[PDB]
This record gives sequence, C-alpha cells and structure tokens, in this order.
Amino acid sequence: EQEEYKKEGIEWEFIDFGMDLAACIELIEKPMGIFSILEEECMFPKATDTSFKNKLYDEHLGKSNNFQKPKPAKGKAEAHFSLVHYAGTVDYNISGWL
Amino acid sequence: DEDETTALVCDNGSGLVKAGFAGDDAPRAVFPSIVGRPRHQGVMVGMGQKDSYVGDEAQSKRGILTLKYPIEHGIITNWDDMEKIWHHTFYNELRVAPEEHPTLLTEAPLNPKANREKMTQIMFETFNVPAMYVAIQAVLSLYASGRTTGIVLDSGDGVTHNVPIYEGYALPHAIMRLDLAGRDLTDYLMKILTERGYSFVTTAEREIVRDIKEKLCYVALDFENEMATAASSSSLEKSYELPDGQVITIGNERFRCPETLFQPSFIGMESAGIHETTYNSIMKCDIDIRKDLYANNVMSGGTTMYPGIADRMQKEITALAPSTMKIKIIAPPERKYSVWIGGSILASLSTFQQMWITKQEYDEAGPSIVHR
Amino acid sequence: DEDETTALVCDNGSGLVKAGFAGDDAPRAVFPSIVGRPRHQGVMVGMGQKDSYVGDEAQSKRGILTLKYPIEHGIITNWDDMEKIWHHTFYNELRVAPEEHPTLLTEAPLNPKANREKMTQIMFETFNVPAMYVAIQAVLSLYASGRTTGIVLDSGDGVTHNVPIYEGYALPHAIMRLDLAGRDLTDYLMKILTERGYSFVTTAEREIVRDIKEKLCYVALDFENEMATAASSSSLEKSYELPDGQVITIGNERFRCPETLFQPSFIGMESAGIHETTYNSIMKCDIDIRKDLYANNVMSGGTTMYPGIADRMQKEITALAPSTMKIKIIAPPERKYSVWIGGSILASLSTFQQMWITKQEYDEAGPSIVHR
Repeated sequence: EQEEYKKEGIEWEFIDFGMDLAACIELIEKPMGIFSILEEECMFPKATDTSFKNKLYDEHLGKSNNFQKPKPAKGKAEAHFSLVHYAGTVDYNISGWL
Repeated sequence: DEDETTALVCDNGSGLVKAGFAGDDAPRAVFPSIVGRPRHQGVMVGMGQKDSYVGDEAQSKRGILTLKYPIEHGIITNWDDMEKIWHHTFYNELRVAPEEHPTLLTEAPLNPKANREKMTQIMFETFNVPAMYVAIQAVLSLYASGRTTGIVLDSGDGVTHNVPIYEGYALPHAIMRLDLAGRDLTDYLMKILTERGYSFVTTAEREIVRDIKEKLCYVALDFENEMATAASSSSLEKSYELPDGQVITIGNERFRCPETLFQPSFIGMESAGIHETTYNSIMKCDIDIRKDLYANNVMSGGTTMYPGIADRMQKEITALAPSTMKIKIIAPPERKYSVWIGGSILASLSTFQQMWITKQEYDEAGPSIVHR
Repeated sequence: DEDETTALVCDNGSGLVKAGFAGDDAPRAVFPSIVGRPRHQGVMVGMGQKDSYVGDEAQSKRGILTLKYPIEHGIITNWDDMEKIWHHTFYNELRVAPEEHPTLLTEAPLNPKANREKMTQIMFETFNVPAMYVAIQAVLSLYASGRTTGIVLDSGDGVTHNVPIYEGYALPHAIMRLDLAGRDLTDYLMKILTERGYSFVTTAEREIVRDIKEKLCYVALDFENEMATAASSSSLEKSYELPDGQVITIGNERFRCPETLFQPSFIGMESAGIHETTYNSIMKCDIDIRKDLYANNVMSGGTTMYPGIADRMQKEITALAPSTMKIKIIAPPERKYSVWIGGSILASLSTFQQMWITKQEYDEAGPSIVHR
C-alpha cells in the first residue's frame, strides 16, 4: 500500500496491519505462552490435563486479553479456554493434549 | 531446535559432576569434582607446563598435585576452583562453546541466596551463556519420578538430605541435612576391612575399596539376624580379586558398611539416622500433607543404590508411622542420575522456555532476577 | 408409596447434617457440615483432580484444604458452599436422584424470610425436587416428643435456643438465642485439660478432646459440693486411653465443662445461662400459657446429652419459678436426633401431604409461596 502513496505522492500515514495480530501470536508461541505451558507440563511425570489447565489460567487469565474462559453453550460441547483469533473466538477443549 | 538441542544440564556434586544435553537419557559426562595443582615444576612428555588439572587427570596424576574439592557438602566453597570445573565441563568434556547454549544448573537444598546470585554472576558474566536456570536437586529427583509432592531422601558423596516437596515447592523448614554419605562410607569399609586383617597400602589398594563398596555392599533387612547368620557361616561370604591375583574375602562387613546409614554410632556420629530423619522431616510438616509424603518417599543419589535399602527403609518407617498410614518407598534404577534426568526432562520441556533467565533479564535486573 | 417411601428429611446444622428417609427411625446419613477447598495442586493415587471436598473427606484430608463452614450459628451464610453440601447429601450420601423425591428441610428459629425463599429457589430451581417444605427445628423436636405446646431448649454445635411453642406456632417474640454450644464447649475442655498439665499437640490429639467431652463429661447437680468432693478425692476421677497408650486422667474437669452452660462467665461470656434463659423466655410469654410451658421443657440437641443435665435444669427452674407451678424437664434418649425424627414422623404422616409445596405452587406463586 505504502508504496503507492509514495509513488503517487499522497500523504497517508499508517501503522503495519500485521500488528493487530501480534497479540494473539505472542500468547501462543512466546515463552510463558500456551505451547510452553503445554510442553513443560509434559515433563512432569504426574501431570494432568487438569493440572495443565490450571497452569494455563493462573498465568494468563485476567492478565491476558486474548485469553478468556469459555462460553460453554451454543453449539459447543464443553469448557476450557477460548482465544481471540483474527477470524474470531475459538473455544478450545484440552483433553488428551498432554 | 535453537535451544531444544542446545540446553545443557550440569549437576554439580561433592564427588562427581554429571553433565550432558537436555534431551539425553543419561549424562554425557561424569567425572570427579577435583582441581589439582602441581606440587613441583616439570612436564609430561610432549605436553607443556600445566598450571592446573581437573577431573580424572587430577585423580590420575594425584601423586604430584595438591587436590582440592570446590564443593564441600553440596555447597560451593571455592569459586576460583569451581569456575575451573565449569570451564572443563563446557570446553573439554562436552566440547561446546557456552555462549550459544542455555545452561540448567543445580544447587543444594538450603543453598545460600548469595551463592545462587554468584553462580549466575559467573554464568552470565564470565561464560556469557544465552540463558540459564538453577533447579534444587531433590526437586529434580522427584519430578524425574513423575510426581510433584513427595519427600526425597537424597544421598551422594558428601551430604544426605530430606527435602519434603509440595506441589513443587520444597519446604524450607522441614529439610534435614545429615553430613554422612558415600565418602564417609568408603572410609569406614576401609577400616572394617583392614580390621578383617588386611592392608590397603599402595594407592592402587586404596581406590578399589570404593569399588568393593559399590559392587559387593548390601543393606540387609534385619541386620540383627544377619550378623547371627554370618556366624553360622553360610555361603554369605564374597571374595573379590584385586588389581592382581590377591583374592580378598568379604563376607560379613559387606552389610556392616550400609548399616552405618541407619546407625551413625558405628562411626562416632551422634546424629540420628536416615529413617528417623525421614520421619522427623515428616512430623515437622503440615498434618494434612503427611499422608502424601508417606506414600512418596523417593530416593535418589549414589549412596542410596546399596541393594535392599528400600526394603529396610520400608520397614523402618512403617514401624514408626501411625498404622492408619500408607508407606511407599520409591527407589528407581537410574537413581544415581535422578537429579540429572529430572533436569533433562524439565529443560527439554515445551513449557520451560518461559522460565529461562535470559541475558536480557540479567543485564536489566542484576543477579537478583534468577535468585527468585 | 409414591412419596410414602420417597420423602427425604434433611436437617442442616452448624456442625452436622442429619439426613435419611421419612419413615426411618434415625438418620441414614450424619456427617460434618464442611466444604474443603485444596490449598495445592495435586492428586490422591488413582483419583483425579478434585475441586472440592465435603463432609468426612474434607475432615480427613484437612491438612491440604481450606475448610469452610456454610452455616454460621444455624443460619446459612454461604449459599455456594451449601448447595455443595446438599448435592453431596442427595447424590453421594443417600444416593437418590432428587427430582423424584419430596424433600422436608429444616431452618432455624428466626431464620430470615429471604433465606427460606432462597433455599426454596435452590431446591426447586437447581435440584428440581417434586415438592418440599421447611419446618422450624424446635418445632420438630417438640412434636417428636408427642406434644404441641411446650418450650424447647435446643442446643447443638454453634447455637442454643429457647423456642416457646403454643399449639404449634413458635412464638417469635419469646425466642432466645445464646451463641455458646458444643463447639465452644470442646475448646474450653481443651484448655482446662492442657491446664491439668497436658498437650494436645498433633491433630490426633486435638480431635479426641471432643470424644473425651462426649464420653466422660457430666452435668452435676450441686456443682458446688462436687468441686468440694473433687478435693477429698474420691473415686470420681476418670482415665481415658488415647489413640496410643498415653492414658490421660480427667477427674474433676469432667463436669467443669458443662457447668459452662449454666455459667457463661467460665468463658468470658457476659450473657445469662441456659436455665435463666429458659425462664426469661417464659416470663416473656402470655401469662395464661406459662403453666404449660413450665410442665413441658423439652430438650433437644447434641450438647443437651451431658448426663444429669435434666436434673440440674429441673432444680434450676423450680427454684426460679413460683411454687404454685409444676416444673417438668423432658429429655428423651434419642435427643441428638429429635429434630430429625420429628421431621420423619411429620413427613411420613397421612395428613401432611396437603402442606407439601409443589412445583405447581412454585412455578405459579414464586418463592413467596412456601415462605408463609
């Protein structure tokens, strides 16, 4: 986009459109994010899906915006955690993950 | 992979270092925790003058060097000589460059705050590692046996400990330390074996008493009517062949050596013994957590490897614990590396990445950052 | 049979729940009124993670949970935790499905209008019972002793009450509540027994002081020349053997504990005591009904079980009442379940069917319907 306004000579300033999504990505891929908590617990010989779950919350819940506790009803089957992806809210079930 | 391959795990002991890559099943490197300093000027053929020697070259050449142990009773006592053992570990033993490897280290049970900050100062400021982490030893042993609550009896070369852990937090006020371990135990065998009418005269006689202790020693259950058994003289005896022919026989003393761990009185120690101490740790903890600790006595350390240690401990604490209780003494086979394996698991784990102390954290927060 | 078999009776207390089927002679289920919440993350062997614990599993596992009492002084204080105790009662203790059983519940003497409406809201809207009914506790106790006019001294774990009842209607303005009961009484024994030179140190020492109170405690008549008797030291003493051998002796304190119910001053209470309060309730009632109440002092509740409670009360109120009066202190043997038994009778009764609040009444009238 920015090339055009540069080619033409228009005066339009704008922030990267990607940026809007960085929030969600960090939450997943960053160090204290989902995957990590997921892959750490996998090291605990006596961890539970339930265990994992709590770790997920204690650390992201209330502190993270893209992080949310599910909406259990509608066409959904159970509760664990929703995320706020660009496309929308996804209700995730954590069972078997470990 | 960046660091999946790349995480190092170094377990610093009083007698041995255990080291290797997070991911492996066992330590890539195991070697004595010594630093030898030559008593005289001179050289080996083909080498240059060496100021210092570490690990096995210090042990092998001990006759011309003054040997020193950096870790007294699990705590680092000399920081000049420890930085020497670390240097050796990275550069010669694992042959890695440290400045591109995250390093998980271990410390002892009530390791002084200031030390955890000092080895962090040396890891980041003289070795320039990307990130590091210090785990408590009993805590890695427990975790390597799958669980998160239990009490670890940990026993190696210079210290024994009891570290009650609840949902991962080691309980400071219930931890017990008993300064009698495998080192003390080799020297006691030594005397009951010279006392059997023998002589460990040259250094090739000294060293192998320790290999007798490891191979032939036992912890008998009913150590009472085992001495009684010794006397009727059954085929309980056991002869070991020395570096040469000199077949030495050890019948009885074979178990008189680990009976030292239950009776410190065998060695002029007035302290209580392993089983009582397991127990006392436990009646120092909260009441509601005592059924948990009792069903999860995890054992780790080289000196807890004596066969029948677990059965004796099983019966030692059943008979001190209220009968309403379930006793359970877990002693895995790899226990001489539990600590290390627990670190390998943890550091290769998917969720641990967010607890690594990075140079960013350090250059910005001071050694305080990792100290917790 | 549809509901002859099918009526449930649940008596919610400050210390214990009593539950069972209308028809039975005694509660099928009796258990502490606690809800435990685990202080740490972890599991028992073979079970999953449990968010909550109720009754005896909360008591037994108290060391790792934060215990909470839903009913403070007979009134439901936490409705999240009460719905938890009810759930446990139906589904685990009595193992019934509630949606096909009429449920008779009990409430306390001056239970706030809004609560009787709230437990109705929870009975019908979250448990979906067919029909229910809330009886006042003293009123079921009286009725279980056959009569309809009398005054009940009711005393359990957190509250004591006096509820004057006339032809079935409990008299609001004459009811007295004294917040000192069996809970307060176990803690006072505790101190007069440590004060006898003892130690209830571990939790297995704490719990059994309560079993000492129940088994060996007495309410002496002429508590005056009973202390005097203690001193001459007769064979009045009584030794109890602890979980182990540790034979503890209790001679005297044995009755110093229930003398607390007549003298609240023993415990820094400035309130009047049981007998005076029986009386004051009575000189707060109509004049013409006072001969009735005096000849019908019905006792109910765990704390009124101390032997010789009735004789002391007998003489306590004779000597305060006008001599033209007949005093009569009824104390039945099953009194720790009077309340429950009165509910069992009433709810299994042939004429009670027409007072059950049905979901028809509720869905049509709102919680107001049962509130009366």
